[PDB]
Amino acid sequence: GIDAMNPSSRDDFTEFGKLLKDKITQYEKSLYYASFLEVLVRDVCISLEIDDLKKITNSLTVLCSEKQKQ
Amino acid sequence: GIDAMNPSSRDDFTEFGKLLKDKITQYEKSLYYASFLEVLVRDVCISLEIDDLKKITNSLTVLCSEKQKQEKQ
Repeated sequence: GIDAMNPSSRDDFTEFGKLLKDKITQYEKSLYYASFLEVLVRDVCISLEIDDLKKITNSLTVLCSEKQKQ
Repeated sequence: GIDAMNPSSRDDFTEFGKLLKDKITQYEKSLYYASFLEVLVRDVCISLEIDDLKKITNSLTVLCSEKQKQEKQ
């Protein structure tokens, strides 16, 4: 699925993200998962506009708040 | 070979990360890319505990501020 996929439409990206989610999150309990993600997340976000970058950080901060609430 | 990769070792995860980065960043200019990443980043981080989540958030907040600095300059 992932290697061959070539997304351009909105629905393609939704699918691309779902496959990527499914693949990556298999490894969520690996001792290396968090250090892996730290590298990957920054890497895939480096080209983003400051505004787009800020949306992602705010969402993770919301996520972090929900976790502190839980 | 992202789909077939089955990482275990730290180096496995380094290689897995590189493949993932190379594939995903091909689509950087898509008008859907930011939206796609907002969903993917949340999806991959949702199970993390707080301190893991904090390290990712800080790397992005530092990145943001460093992008601001360079534009300003």
